[PDB]
Amino acid sequence: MRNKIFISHATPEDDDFTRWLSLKLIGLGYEVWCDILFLDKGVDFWSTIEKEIRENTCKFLIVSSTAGNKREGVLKELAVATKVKKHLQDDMFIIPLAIDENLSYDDINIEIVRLNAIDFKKSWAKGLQDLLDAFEKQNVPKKPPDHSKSNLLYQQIFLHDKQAIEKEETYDSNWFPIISFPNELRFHRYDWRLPKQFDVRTLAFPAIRYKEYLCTFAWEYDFIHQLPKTETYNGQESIRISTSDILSGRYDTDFIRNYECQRLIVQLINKAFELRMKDKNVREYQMSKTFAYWIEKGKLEKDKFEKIKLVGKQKNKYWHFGISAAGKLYPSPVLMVSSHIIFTMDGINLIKSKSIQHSSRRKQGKNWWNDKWREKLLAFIRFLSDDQNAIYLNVGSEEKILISNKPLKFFGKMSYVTPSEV
Amino acid sequence: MRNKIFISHATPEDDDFTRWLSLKLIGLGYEVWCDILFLDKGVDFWSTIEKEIRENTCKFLIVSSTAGNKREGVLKELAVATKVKKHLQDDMFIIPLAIDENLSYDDINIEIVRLNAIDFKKSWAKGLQDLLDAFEKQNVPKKPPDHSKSNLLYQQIFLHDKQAIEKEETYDSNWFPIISFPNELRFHRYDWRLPKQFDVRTLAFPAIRYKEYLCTFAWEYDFIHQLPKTETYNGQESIRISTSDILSGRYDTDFIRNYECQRLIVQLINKAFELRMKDKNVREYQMSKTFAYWIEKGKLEKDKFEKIKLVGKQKNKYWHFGISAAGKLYPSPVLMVSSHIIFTMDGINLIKSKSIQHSSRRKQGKNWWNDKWREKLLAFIRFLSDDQNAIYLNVGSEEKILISNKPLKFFGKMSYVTPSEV
Amino acid sequence: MKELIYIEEPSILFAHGQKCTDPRDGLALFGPLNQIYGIKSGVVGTQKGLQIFKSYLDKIQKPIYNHNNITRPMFPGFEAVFGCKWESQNIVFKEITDEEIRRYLFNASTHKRTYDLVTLFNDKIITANKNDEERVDVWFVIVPAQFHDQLKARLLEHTIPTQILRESTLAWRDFKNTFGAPIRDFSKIEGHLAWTISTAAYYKAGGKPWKLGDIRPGVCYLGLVYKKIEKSKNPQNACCAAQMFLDNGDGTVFKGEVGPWYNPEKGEYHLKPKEAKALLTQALESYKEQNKSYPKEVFIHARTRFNDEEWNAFNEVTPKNTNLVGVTITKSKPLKLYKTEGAFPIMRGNAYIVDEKKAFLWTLGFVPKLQSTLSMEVPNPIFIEINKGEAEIQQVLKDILALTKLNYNACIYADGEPVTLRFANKIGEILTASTEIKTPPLAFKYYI
Amino acid sequence: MKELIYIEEPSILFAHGQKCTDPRDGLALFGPLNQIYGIKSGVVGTQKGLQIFKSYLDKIQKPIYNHNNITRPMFPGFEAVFGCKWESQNIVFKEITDEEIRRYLFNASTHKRTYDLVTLFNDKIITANKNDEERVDVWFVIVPNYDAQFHDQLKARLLEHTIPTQILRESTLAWRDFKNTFGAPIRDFSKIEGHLAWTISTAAYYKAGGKPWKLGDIRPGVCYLGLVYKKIEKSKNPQNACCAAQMFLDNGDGTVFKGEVGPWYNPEKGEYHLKPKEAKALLTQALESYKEQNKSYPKEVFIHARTRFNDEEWNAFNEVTPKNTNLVGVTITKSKPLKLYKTEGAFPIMRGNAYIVDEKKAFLWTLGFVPKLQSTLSMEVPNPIFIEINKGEAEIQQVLKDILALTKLNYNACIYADGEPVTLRFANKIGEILTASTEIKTPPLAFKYYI
RNA sequence: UGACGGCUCUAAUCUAUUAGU
DNA sequence: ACTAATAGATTAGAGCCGTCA
RNA sequence: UGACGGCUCUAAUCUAUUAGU
DNA sequence: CTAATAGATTAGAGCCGTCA
Ligand SMILES: [Mg+2]
Ligand SMILES: [Mg+2]
Repeated sequence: MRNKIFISHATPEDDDFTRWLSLKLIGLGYEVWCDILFLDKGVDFWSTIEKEIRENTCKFLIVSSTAGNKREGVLKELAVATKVKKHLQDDMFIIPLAIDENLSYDDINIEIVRLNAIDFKKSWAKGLQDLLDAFEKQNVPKKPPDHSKSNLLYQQIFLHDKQAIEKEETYDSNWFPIISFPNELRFHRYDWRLPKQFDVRTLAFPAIRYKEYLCTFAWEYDFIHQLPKTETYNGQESIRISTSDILSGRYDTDFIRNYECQRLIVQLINKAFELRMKDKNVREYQMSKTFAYWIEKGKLEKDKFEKIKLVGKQKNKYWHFGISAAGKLYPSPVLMVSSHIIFTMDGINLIKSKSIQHSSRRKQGKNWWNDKWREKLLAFIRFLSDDQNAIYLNVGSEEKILISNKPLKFFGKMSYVTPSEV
Repeated sequence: MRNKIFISHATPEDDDFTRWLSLKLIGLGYEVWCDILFLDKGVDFWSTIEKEIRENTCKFLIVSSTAGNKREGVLKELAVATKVKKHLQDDMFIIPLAIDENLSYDDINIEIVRLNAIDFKKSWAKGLQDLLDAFEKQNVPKKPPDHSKSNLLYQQIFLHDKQAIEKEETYDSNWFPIISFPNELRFHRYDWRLPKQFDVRTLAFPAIRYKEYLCTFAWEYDFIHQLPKTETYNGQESIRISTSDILSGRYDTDFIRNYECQRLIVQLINKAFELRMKDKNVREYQMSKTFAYWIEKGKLEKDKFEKIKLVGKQKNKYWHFGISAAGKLYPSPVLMVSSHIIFTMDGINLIKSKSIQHSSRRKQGKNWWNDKWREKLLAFIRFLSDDQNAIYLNVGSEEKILISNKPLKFFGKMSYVTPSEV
Repeated sequence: MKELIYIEEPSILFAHGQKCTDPRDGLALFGPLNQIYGIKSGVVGTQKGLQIFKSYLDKIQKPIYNHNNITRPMFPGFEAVFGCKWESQNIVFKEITDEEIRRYLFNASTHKRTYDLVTLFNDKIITANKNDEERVDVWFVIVPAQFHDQLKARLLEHTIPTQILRESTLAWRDFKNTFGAPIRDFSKIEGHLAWTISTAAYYKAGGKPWKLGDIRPGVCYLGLVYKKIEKSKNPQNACCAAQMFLDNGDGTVFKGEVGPWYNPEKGEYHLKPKEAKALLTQALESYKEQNKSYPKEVFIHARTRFNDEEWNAFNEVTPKNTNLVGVTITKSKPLKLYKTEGAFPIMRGNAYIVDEKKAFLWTLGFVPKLQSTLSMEVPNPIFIEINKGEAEIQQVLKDILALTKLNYNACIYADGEPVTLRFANKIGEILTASTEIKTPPLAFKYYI
Repeated sequence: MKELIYIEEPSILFAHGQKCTDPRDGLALFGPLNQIYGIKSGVVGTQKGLQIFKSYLDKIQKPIYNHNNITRPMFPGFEAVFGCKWESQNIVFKEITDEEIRRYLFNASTHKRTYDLVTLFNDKIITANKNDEERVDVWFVIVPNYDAQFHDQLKARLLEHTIPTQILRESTLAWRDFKNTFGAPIRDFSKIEGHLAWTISTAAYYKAGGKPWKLGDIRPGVCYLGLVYKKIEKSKNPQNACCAAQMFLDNGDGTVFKGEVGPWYNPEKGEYHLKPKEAKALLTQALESYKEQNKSYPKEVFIHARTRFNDEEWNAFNEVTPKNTNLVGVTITKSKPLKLYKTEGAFPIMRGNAYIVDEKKAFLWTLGFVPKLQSTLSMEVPNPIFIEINKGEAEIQQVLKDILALTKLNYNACIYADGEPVTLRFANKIGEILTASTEIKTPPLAFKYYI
């Protein structure tokens, strides 16, 4: 027999009110037939009149929006509806649901004013309840409510372009590995040599002061030009410790433990990197934390390095992509690399106030995304390299550390449908 | 066969009154057709309205208000009502009702008031009763009430039976007026006639002590037998004060004030009433306040006086009447009595426990009403009299007071109809 | 042979500006004044108490009948008269200790037993209010002697309404005696019990059943009553409480001035000057701030005469011209009147005037429409006297007659005495039956 | 090459025992859990505030549009989603008039300015609650020009009376007309308005005393806890210690989410740990809550923190463990640079992926790209959070799944997910309110008051 | 404490005299 | 001097009963 | 104080070591 | 006992944008 409560709606026209109404109607009992619900086939009004209107429909719920006059589909549906209304001679067959406001009786379709219907303009919960009681008073058949069916249907229909898939993908990290180290770390004794007032950071090579163990990665005679009175000392009293043993954590003596030694090495590599950035034709900017390194304008070929942008202009100022680094040692010897944006008033002189710096950083970085960040970081790291495969951090006369320019690569299993676009 | 009643109203403004009327009518029993309760959704309203006013209508009461004066729908509905009135040949079809009664008379409809109408300004239940009696007089076909009505029909009207009729009636009070008094109050003095230890309350006649003087009511030699060594004293030094001069309050003196004299007179009359009441062949019972006086069993013919029972027998015990009296003189010199019931076991010796006395009092007095109390009080006050006119009260050798045996009467011009007995 | 006088009965207001006389009939005919819809409830007690409460609450929803419905009208059901939801599915409940180790303290020190018993319920309610996530309106404490006073006294600070019910009251059908005799027989009253319980529950939930409709603007009514405190050794004797009746620009104001002003001496009841000054100042300030103007007239109700020097102190605070007419009400004067013929007593509303000041008023009689008598025996009148001030006696008589119908604690046709004195006498013991509290609440639902 | 482990997204409960993920769609489809039906409300403010509140209140009934319904769903109406009544004809209003004399700030010592400003509203509310006959559920105070600690002091001084309160500014409600007064536009909610209505309605309904939704993937006999220290240095003495906690328990039938609070203090400037004696009371009270509620001692207890535990203060915790309960402690850190970049495209890594460096430490991605919403939660490429099992023995992946599931309970908002677990968030939410004034003993431990 | 009324029983002050240093 | 006492006239507490012919 | 997140900028303390005891 | 280098580990406190 007929049990489906057909309700008409403007599927192509932008409408989002029929979906939840139909969902709660089917979850509240009787079945509902909709065009937007059964969106799995493409055909004109052929099966509708063939099956439901003629034989498989009890009531109709023709809605009445503002743009119903222009749409010919609703007019054809209303014509078929009045034909069947004449066929069964039942007046209560067409209830013109009204939602919008601009429908004026003076300017309205000449045929829709035949009847009056429940009003959904005020609040459609009251319309829901009055529709339910009107349906009850006319002995409309309805099955006992099984809302799990509605939940399952909602899960099924709204699934395209969602959820996860099994596609494979790869990611590149923000770290950079360390592939070499000097063979041994040295501690020298100078005592009577070194003046007890002058600063040690000014040396051409990184070296820091301990109680007696003057820490170095180079020989015991490499500071002669910087400073005199060093040839009256013997190298037999110096101390050397293997790098593999200290790195493995096995080395330990009474005076020094392992963690202090690892911290010493981290400080050494940090200072070495900071010193090495002196002769790479770049400038530096000072922050609350460690320095940032930015590139000058014009020094690079038409502001690009292998078809990529690093220095640009924003309305009046100029923006540069600067980086900062910090050595880490726990999981593997690597370098944290962080990206910042530096602003200048013409390209040679930096804007002074920090507040406008922050505002300009926000304004410029508003509309950047994953690809741009990754590309710029990779390009800057590659350009900073002095070799086609790695980077040499110069620690001594002939000793150096090697850092590769290929970040760690990860990959997983789960993924999604990438071209979401919007 | 025409049963339902069409109610015309200004729907956009007034709806609450129509709902009230419809609910009251359906609760009464008569079948009613209305606009917002039965049929408005998904149908051509004009065809239904016309067929209802043409086929199955008996009365056509309408709602009149300043908002509905210029509404096209109701006025054309009333025009159809006039057209069908000119076809039915019955003039009892339209009964207008009014809700608003604060408008000038020169704005009314062209003709809506030519019939008999009712007003609802005063209330809504009274107008409902007016409409109900109009319906009853016009013989509208009755409806089955399922043998559960006549309960709301008791209270369908605002006033069930309450109204102040103008009948006359009388009431008998509980006060008795003193119609006479002896001439003067006396103050005797010797300071040696009596010992300073014995109690004056044992004297045969009332008297009290005030300063060195003895305030009293009779002659000075009247206490010779009880108190010897008194007749040898002079009687000239005694002081006399007129009773009328103090009762009016005009009298005043440094050594005695008027209110003190009134208190003394009250004390004297109370004591004299006790003294006389001692010798009237009755017994006394002691309470927290002054005593009460009751009648022994078997001292009258068949335990009654003037065919009115005064002593009765309960299931096991016996109950007797009793009164207690006190004199006051602010509004007028009067004596007021109060009625109590005293319980005994046979009629000679009475019960002792107070709790059983209270319980028996409550149980016996549960079912005594105004007439019984009035008749018993009047009979008891009549029997106690020494004369057919009043009651004497001797104070001394020859002086005496008179108390009328008829309570003061109060007549009223406003009362009720009847308790309907039943 | 003198003349009595008649005073027309006043009327009370209802919904849609309707007026009636019987509160039950008016409520059943129109309904309450304002619209509220939430009776979320919480009950503390044993499981048997909870199940009895649930059974009674689901019983209430159906109409009930009375043997003589012409006198006491029937109850149609909660959903019809009030138009609000109060069901047995949204009730919160926390069990009391089952074994009740406090039972043997019944024969022990009474004060310690009472303190522990009240402390248990107080702590349970306080914890529930302060910790639980649900929201509750009123607490229906169920119990299976200076106990009702202390429970409300200690809850004053937290400002949480409550209402006490007994198991035997709700379950009188089965809670008979052990000798085959019904302790309570509610067959003739069964409908009225539901009526009064429903009215009290609705009022304590924040609604208003009815209000007066024949008040005059610019007139403030004030009452006063003294309470006796002698549990402590010091003779205090002075606990002055008061209410206030005000006509707001639209509605009415019904609250009570508070703060138990004291006074030494044993039997010296009247007052002290400074306390009177403070009382009058606070009362005047309340109306002044509420209505932006000083009251035109002020009436001082009392049940005892007051002296002149304290009255002079009162006069010293009169703003411009307000007359502080003081009225004394007494209840024990024997002037019983008997009907000449028949078996029905004198109706209410009559009055007897003996001079310019004194009068007798008959607020107890029989109602013609109800066809029954309020008092069991022949009624007695109340004595009214004008002590200090100048006014018109008949106006005072009719005003005090109109003031005896607003008793939210019950649903009776009329009350014997004005409610202004009654509510102060209701709050005095609650104030005086515990430790001193500073600035207590001014709402009646807490005290009632 | 090192892989990434994936964790399935949990689900939340709704009415009629149904399951969904996004709270907005579930609420619009199913409904709240318990049935409350009274929103009797009262306001305090000037006439303009009252009229603006009335306008917004009757506006909220109609359906509201959103520009991208795929990302931010619809709001059909208050009566539809919640099934309650919230109108403008059942309100009580108390004028503030134009006293306004405090506006000259006293030209100095703004502390007493804040004191007086908060005192006016506090006394108004207290008098209204104590004397007025009508019943009110929540109060909406409307404030028009510059202040610092109004919010903390207002809720601090009202804690004793236990009255819920919500604070609103008419600029937010009436952003349509509060546009550029001289050429400086301030707000524009055209793209968002539905979201604003959603959030305000959810907050009001929760404050009224209703439970919108609850989690449904908890394990019986398992407890939870939070911890955070607050800095109080306005007084000269170095205090540095304000330890609160929250509790999320599975009752015999439902759930329980409350706070265990009492300010525990500590000397010394930078000692962020806890004294050995004080920890005993905190653990004892936390244990006793469950013991009294569930008639038995808990089986497992998890402690969450943002700092590590020393040896002695943790050993003090062991003397209170009843028989064998394991007090596994977890440390969460929110600053470690490991930005992972997708190889190709323009969309970042989607949430739910975790990285394990060892049996103790882990990186968790609570922020990413939600395919169902077709949008990202973070503006730029997201950064993960570091999770470390400090003391005790447990399984890392289970802890990861539990903390991931714990991020979906934020009753102050209506967002799909939260960056950090709520148990940490609410302790910090109540810490400043408690430390605004230190004149309270035994404060309420519910949530309507502090939020 | 469901709530109203009708009684029954206790005590205490405020006046005005006279009995005890 | 306040301790008793015998009156009039106020003013407050408590403890039991019936249910509106 | 309708919510959320991304930056930027300021402080403590704890742990080797040196010098001003 | 107080001061300078440096690492790793904590808290506050403002200001801009709304997921292409
Ligand atoms: Mg009560
Ligand atoms: Mg909030």
